[PDB]
Amino acid sequence: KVFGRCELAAAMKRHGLDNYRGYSLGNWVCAAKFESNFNTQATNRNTDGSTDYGILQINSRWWCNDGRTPGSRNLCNIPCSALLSSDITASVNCAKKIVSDGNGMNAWVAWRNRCKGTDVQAWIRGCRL
Ligand code: NA
Repeated sequence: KVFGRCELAAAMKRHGLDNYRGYSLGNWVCAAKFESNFNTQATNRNTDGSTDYGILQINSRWWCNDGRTPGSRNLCNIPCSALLSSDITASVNCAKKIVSDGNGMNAWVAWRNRCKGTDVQAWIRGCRL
């Protein structure tokens, strides 16, 4: 599913991301935009052989099981395919684990490079929430 901007903001707010670990909703919307272009079925193979999955491009090296990333962990205890659903529950619950891990949202390279330090509120402007 390809979410619209305000559609995803509202969904992310219902799933508990607004201000989660101090990150305002616009941070999460900005990250999703640049990770996946709001597409829950986005996948990207990394050169280390791991794969990123879903609207927040969560990586199989640490976070989910895909059966083809040797020596990896599955810290969110999910198949990676769960991160591709139209239902964002698995992606949100796993993102909550990631952002709690010590480096905050810096774990998302696209957030650090394209969202961090910007007026992320623009991402939720004009939305009903
Ligand atoms: Na894994």
